[PDB]
Amino acid sequence: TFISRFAPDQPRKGADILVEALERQGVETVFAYPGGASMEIHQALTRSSSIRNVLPRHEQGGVFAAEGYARSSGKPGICIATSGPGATNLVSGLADALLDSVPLVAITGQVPRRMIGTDAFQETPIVEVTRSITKHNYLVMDVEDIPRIIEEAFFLATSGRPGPVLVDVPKDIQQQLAIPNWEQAMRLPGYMSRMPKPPEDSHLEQIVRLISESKKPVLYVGGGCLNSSDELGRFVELTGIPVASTLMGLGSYPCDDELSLHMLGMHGTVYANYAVEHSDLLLAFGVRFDDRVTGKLEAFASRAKIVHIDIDSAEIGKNKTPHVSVCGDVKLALQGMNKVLENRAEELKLDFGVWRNELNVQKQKFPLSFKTFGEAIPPQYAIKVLDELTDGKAIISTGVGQHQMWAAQFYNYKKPRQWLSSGGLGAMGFGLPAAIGASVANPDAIVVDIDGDGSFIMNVQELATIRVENLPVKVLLLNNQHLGMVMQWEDRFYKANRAHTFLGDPAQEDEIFPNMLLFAAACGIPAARVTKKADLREAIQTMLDTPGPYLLDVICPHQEHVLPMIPSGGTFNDVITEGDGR
Amino acid sequence: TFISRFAPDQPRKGADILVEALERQGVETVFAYPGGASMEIHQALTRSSSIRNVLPRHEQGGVFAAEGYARSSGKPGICIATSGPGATNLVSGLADALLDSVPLVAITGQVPRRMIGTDAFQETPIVEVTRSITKHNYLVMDVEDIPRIIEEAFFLATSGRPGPVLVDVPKDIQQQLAIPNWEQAMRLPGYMSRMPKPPEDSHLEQIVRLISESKKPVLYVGGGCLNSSDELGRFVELTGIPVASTLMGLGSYPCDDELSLHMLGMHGTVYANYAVEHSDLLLAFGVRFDDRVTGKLEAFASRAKIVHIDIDSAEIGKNKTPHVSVCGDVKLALQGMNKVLENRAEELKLDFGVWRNELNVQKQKFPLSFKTFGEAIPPQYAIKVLDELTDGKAIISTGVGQHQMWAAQFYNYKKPRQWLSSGGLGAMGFGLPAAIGASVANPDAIVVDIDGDGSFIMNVQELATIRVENLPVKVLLLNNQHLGMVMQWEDRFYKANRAHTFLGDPAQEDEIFPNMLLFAAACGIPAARVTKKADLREAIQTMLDTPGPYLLDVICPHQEHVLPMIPSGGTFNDVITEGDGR
Amino acid sequence: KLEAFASRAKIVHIDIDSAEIGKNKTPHVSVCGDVKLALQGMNKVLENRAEELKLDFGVWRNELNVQKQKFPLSFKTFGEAIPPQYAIKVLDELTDGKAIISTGVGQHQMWAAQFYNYKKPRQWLSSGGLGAMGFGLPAAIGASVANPDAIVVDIDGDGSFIMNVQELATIRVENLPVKVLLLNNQHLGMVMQWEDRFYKANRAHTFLGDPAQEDEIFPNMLLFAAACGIPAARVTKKADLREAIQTMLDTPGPYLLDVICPHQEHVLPMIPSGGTFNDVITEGDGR
Ligand SMILES: Cc1cc2nc3c(=O)[nH]c(=O)nc-3n(C[C@H](O)[C@H](O)[C@H](O)COP(=O)(O)OP(=O)(O)OC[C@H]3O[C@@H](n4cnc5c(N)ncnc54)[C@H](O)[C@@H]3O)c2cc1C
Ligand SMILES: Cc1cc2nc3c(=O)[nH]c(=O)nc-3n(C[C@H](O)[C@H](O)[C@H](O)COP(=O)(O)OP(=O)(O)OC[C@H]3O[C@@H](n4cnc5c(N)ncnc54)[C@H](O)[C@@H]3O)c2cc1C
Ligand SMILES: COc1cnc(OC)n2nc(NS(=O)(=O)c3c(OCC(F)F)cccc3C(F)(F)F)nc12
Ligand SMILES: COc1cnc(OC)n2nc(NS(=O)(=O)c3c(OCC(F)F)cccc3C(F)(F)F)nc12
Ligand SMILES: C/C(NCc1cnc(C)nc1N)=C(/S)CCOP(=O)([O-])OP(=O)([O-])O
Ligand SMILES: C/C(NCc1cnc(C)nc1N)=C(/S)CCOP(=O)([O-])OP(=O)([O-])O
Ligand SMILES: C/C(NCc1cnc(C)nc1N)=C(/S)CCOP(=O)([O-])OP(=O)([O-])O
Ligand SMILES: [K+]
Ligand SMILES: [Mg+2]
Ligand SMILES: [Mg+2]
Ligand SMILES: [Mg+2]
Repeated sequence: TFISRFAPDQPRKGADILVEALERQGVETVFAYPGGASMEIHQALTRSSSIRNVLPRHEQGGVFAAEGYARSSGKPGICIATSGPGATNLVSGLADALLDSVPLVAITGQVPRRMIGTDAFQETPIVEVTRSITKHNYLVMDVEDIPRIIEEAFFLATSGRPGPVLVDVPKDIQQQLAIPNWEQAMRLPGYMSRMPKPPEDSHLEQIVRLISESKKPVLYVGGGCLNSSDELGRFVELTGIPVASTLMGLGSYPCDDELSLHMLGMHGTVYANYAVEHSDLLLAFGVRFDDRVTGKLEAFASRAKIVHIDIDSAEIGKNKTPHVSVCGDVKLALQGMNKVLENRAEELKLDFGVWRNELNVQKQKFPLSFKTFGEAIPPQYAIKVLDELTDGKAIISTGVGQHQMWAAQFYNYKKPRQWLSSGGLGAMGFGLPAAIGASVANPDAIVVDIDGDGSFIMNVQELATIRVENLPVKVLLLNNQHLGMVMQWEDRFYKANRAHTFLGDPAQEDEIFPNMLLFAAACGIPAARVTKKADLREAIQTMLDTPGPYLLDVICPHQEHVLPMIPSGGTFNDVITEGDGR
Repeated sequence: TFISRFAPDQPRKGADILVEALERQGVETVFAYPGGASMEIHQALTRSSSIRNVLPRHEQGGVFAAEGYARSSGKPGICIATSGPGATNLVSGLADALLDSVPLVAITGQVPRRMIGTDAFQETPIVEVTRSITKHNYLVMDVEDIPRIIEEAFFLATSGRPGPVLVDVPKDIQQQLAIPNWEQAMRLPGYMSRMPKPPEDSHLEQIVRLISESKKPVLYVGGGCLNSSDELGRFVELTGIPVASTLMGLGSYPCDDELSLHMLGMHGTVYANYAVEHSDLLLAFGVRFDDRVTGKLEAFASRAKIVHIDIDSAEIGKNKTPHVSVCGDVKLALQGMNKVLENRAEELKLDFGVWRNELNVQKQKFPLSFKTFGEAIPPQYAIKVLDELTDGKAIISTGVGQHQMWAAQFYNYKKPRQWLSSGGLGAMGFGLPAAIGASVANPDAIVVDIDGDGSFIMNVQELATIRVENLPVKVLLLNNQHLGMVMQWEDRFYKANRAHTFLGDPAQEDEIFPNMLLFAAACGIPAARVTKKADLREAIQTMLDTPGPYLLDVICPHQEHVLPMIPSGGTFNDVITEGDGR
Repeated sequence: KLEAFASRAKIVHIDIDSAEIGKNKTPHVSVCGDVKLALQGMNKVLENRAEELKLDFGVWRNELNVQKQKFPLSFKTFGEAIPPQYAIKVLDELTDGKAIISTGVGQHQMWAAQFYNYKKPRQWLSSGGLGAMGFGLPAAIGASVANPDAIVVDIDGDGSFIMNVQELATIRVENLPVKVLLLNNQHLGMVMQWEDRFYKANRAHTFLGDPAQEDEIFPNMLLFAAACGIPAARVTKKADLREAIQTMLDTPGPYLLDVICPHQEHVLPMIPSGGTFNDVITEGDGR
């Protein structure tokens, strides 16, 4: 039973109705940056005793923090911005959350209703702008619609395939006095009618039948499995089927487990990609068959019967036509299959030991590898040390680039929602704000942002947010003085012709630039730089043991390349396993 | 006669066609940040010997720098970004350029054509997203359309009412080989048919007639006059009509001149707003009657005959119905009127000396004022000192907030395009990147970013750009540890109830946070902090005299309020002339 | 009701539009491609493994034949009044089921679909998804131009026919041998039927005749045809129906046959909107 700060017969501002609407949704944390059009909302926020605001230093920081909050908790992330320049600063985050299917509710202030469409002060047609990059959005046109729209926004953001919903609120609506009705019905008849029913037995038994008739089965798991760890784990025990994971699915199945093939795809392991290439049964759970994984579609799992379980019917049969499919929650599908597999266990007698041994040979022949040059720090090694010292239990957020791939390759995530990374949109500047949100959502957790120098500086202003909010965010900065991933493609495909990928100062090219230590010092955050591999272990240990925020600048040779690599639109036979920029 | 790096019969990449297309438009500088979808374009850029790239550290920095480049030169600003997160980072800048009518061409890389609309890697429907916040945009669907589209983009961006044009270029188009045709006709029959004809004599004589019959005429000039300084100056000599300017029009008429009423509007001078209030003739040249200027429309110039000259017919009669209007270039209208006024000078005998004296009384009674508390630095004073030491000849860019208004109030701009400020959208983070573009466009000019602490930190990463590019950008940081303008409205209208407007660290609230000096030190930029008014003069002098970039952290009491202030939607009788947060 | 539709079946869906596969119902097996090619592929397999598969659904087929015998398509004959269902059956017989048939929308459309045995595809031309009245006569025009040697008949309703009656002029001028079998019930029949079943027969603007002369056929469609120089006739008695249709077919060039039908007829069977097989209505009319 919810307790309002207002009397049931007492009129109050629309802004106070909106904040209470958030409280009734169970919101405990928002990331709000004030402005003229959203002042009333911020005033109402101070009157709330249950909602905490984390003030960012940039609204892109705000929305990325809401993302990190969401990805690390499974709860909706909430960001708030003013009209115009505030709203437009959210755009990258909205698109990011849509492509990665992250539950997010964004609230934007708007100019008074009568002035909409008149090029007014700080006016942006944000509903128009963000229509194609949100799951849904709203323009609130009456104070009385606030309770319903807020309820629908949270419902849409969190149900089905999760995604961002934006709610645009005119200033005069925030100022209008009214008595809210909290017991109004949502108006989503179309959406509700298309919500998948629980998986039917006929389809699940079809899958179990294929499993018993296969000899080379492979699990292909992704972001859709993040809430299905126990079920998936149970499924693997009952079948003995090896697990290949997408970038978004890392940790759904324990990466340190023997049955784990780790990540597949463009920079996936040789043995994971091998498994899919030679499989006769592909169990695609919570994945969307993106070309970063599949490469050339006709060659992808070309000899396999494909099972696809997705909660979004639009994804099933999009890029590849499955032999068997289930449109529904993979969590429920796993539960259903686990019961069948258990009851018929002594009848099925599942044993893919020969297939598994074939894959273990591939693990031995072509494991993840890196080269150590003198006392220079291998970025791959730095992440391995982090894994060891944190016992693989840390929450890891990243930027985008080489360091992102290495963070995905050389850290064995034991649970889902440890791994926070922009996959679909691949937005630089994501790491630090996402770590902020994750730390607020998980106050007792070890939170580390494994960032690149290009990515880190993009939202470096959020260091101020970290200090002021006293968040124990660790920054493991893999510093190669380059836009590394672009540099790598220049090396492989453009004869190493540099086109604006160097991030240092050419007038002093053998000096580390900028000095990231001083960025941290500016915000009262303790920091250090390590250059020799021998000192790396103690340096990381110091970062972890030092209470509160900490920045470790890890200097790395820039000639490193991410391996293996399947070229764009290529096949498994095109995989590159050696070479760098030396 | 243009000289290509390719033979007329030699096929070459679409990316090389695009870069040459820019060269043929006379482009000398671009602000490009590389990514996968735009790699080919960046490779082609290195093959150009005439185009310089300034690599930003954030694409918002890139587009804001292109804006500063444009606003300070009158040339189109050119920014380039990759697909997805690169493109979405341009959005605030695009909207900003549209609202302030700034000529800008933005080029974005895009996923291969066949993959458009499939939620591909780093894909954003950027043409959809930016349709309502650009003057026009394009999705290039064939390599052969590149020369025409680039020509149309520059034409549309610079002709009529200037604005941003975005061109989206799929990667496969950049890679396609072709032989370009540079002599193809533009396809803009509708736009060209609506281009205003040169002002007719009948309309200009109508205006001169009203001037000779008026006794209290006031000039109301804005951004549309930025290329009409000589003509407007000549016009004022021939008529003796006092000049009131918008935020966007500052410097069109010399602010230090006796006939200058400086800025009108919400934070305009009392005497400027007085003039408009009691005028019987309002000469609105290159303005759009925005409510920041007009307040309550029915009360604005309520007793005046209104003359409106605008190049955009959609602006004429929008918010206020003029008695006389000219749809055309105000530059040409001024030239036409100046000839008439000169030939009939001894016949007209124009003399508004009585009106001017009435306004001078208002200047004496209610001038721009500020209060000095002990040895604390008045932000208003700091700008006045800057004015004196630079002889009012510096290029000034700003952020948004109190410091922006003071930079507009207490600096006497002698020429147009000295003043670079986000007016319509009012985007924080604009100042530093805009100064970057202005410095590149004007290498010999004194360029100063008058920034707020909230605004400055938003794009603080561009300090790296400044050092690497060796730009002599000066930063005058007015530091009040607050989101000042929001704080002011909290004081006036919300009983000083703070709602997330403090930018320092509450755990050490009497320490300056962050330490902006260390942000500068991180990027090898010399810096200093001044706290006492007595030291302020030498500190600013040191900033100016020190070669290269420099940051001056000016500590200001936060209780300062911007005055005068006409409340939102208010009238001249509602003007606030005293009070602060003390 | 989807949940009840084929509720105990494994579903195979072959469609050339991937957006259709898994839209309303999730198939156990699917093929996204040309069904023509899928059939060719399966036919080769079925032929090569014929003696191995030994397919025989004779028991199932017999179960369905019992249903054919118990519940066939049926209609009732009242005195000498013309059953619209019968009129279409006679047309089927006299054209040997080889005619191109276009229709309007309504009761006559359903009867044209129920009581004519189409032997080949593209004989049946009817607006299904949108269900647009006025489609029949112009569609017959296009079909006749495309198929100059074919028997083309527009089985139309009086409401549907008058909507694009102006195309009679097109038919004469272009000299198209378009036959019009007009099933005339003086009503918007299908709407009238739903009024009877679900609104206690409360008429809401479904009568198309003249209330000032309600037992006169209005309008006189014969004169519409005469206006465009098209020979026409009206038949009212079931006994005269056979010769009348024969005359329409044997008369060279365009021809209009106005077939007067009792309006109380209902299209049967009927499964109510969003209903199940257990809800099927097999008897009743507007009498
Ligand atoms: C530089 C870079 C390199 C990359 N290289 C790789 C690589 O080598 N390998 C790789 O894997 N990725 C790589 N990516 C990431 C890639 O672009 C995609 O982000 C990712 O591969 C897609 O993840 P996904 O297939 O699991 O689908 P997701 O984006 O995680 O979407 C989840 C899918 O499951 C469905 N779903 C959601 N919830 C449920 C549920 N409860 N039940 C059933 N279904 C559900 C959703 O509808 C959706 O279809 C890279 C990214 C970058 C930036
Ligand atoms: C915090 C803040 C406070 C502000 N307060 C004020 C204030 O007190 N006073 C104030 O003035 N502004 C203020 N503004 C700015 C305000 O929001 C607008 O940006 C500005 O007032 C509008 O400028 P403008 O009227 O000159 O039109 P512009 O935006 O500069 O547009 C130019 C107009 O002239 C036309 N034009 C362009 N070229 C030509 C040509 N060659 N010939 C003829 N016509 C042409 C265009 O079509 C357009 O209509 C403030 C902004 C902020 C962020
Ligand atoms: C320079 O104008 C503002 C400066 N600082 C502000 O908050 C710290 N505000 N807040 C407002 N609100 S507003 O005046 O009612 C208004 C506005 O005024 C319309 C009024 F007629 F109601 C028009 C467009 C936008 C806004 C906005 F978004 F800023 F709210 N205007 C300013
Ligand atoms: C992880 O993928 C990339 C990493 N780094 C890159 O440049 C440094 N690129 N560049 C690409 N180009 S791409 O592979 O042809 C491609 C792409 O591949 C389609 C291919 F089948 F042609 C699909 C969507 C976007 C892109 C993009 F935008 F990145 F170009 N992909 C990557
Ligand atoms: C430029 C670019 N990608 C294009 C790009 C541009 N801009 C944004 C906002 N996002 C992306 N992904 C990368 S991955 C460079 C990353 O450099 P880094 O942050 O230092 O990481 P690393 O050097 O390890 O590759
Ligand atoms: C929050 C805000 N405005 C809302 C806002 C939010 N976000 C953006 C990107 N732009 C704007 N205009 C202002 S003006 C605060 C400015 O603080 P400041 O940069 O330190 O300048 P000052 O303190 O002088 O007002
Ligand atoms: C009004 C209506 N349907 C709604 C309607 C309205 N308007 C158009 C253009 N199309 C349709 N389908 C029908 S089916 C009445 C048909 O009357 P009819 O042409 O004489 O055929 P019949 O009486 O056999 O049902
Ligand atoms: K930033
Ligand atoms: Mg790097
Ligand atoms: Mg401030
Ligand atoms: Mg009828």
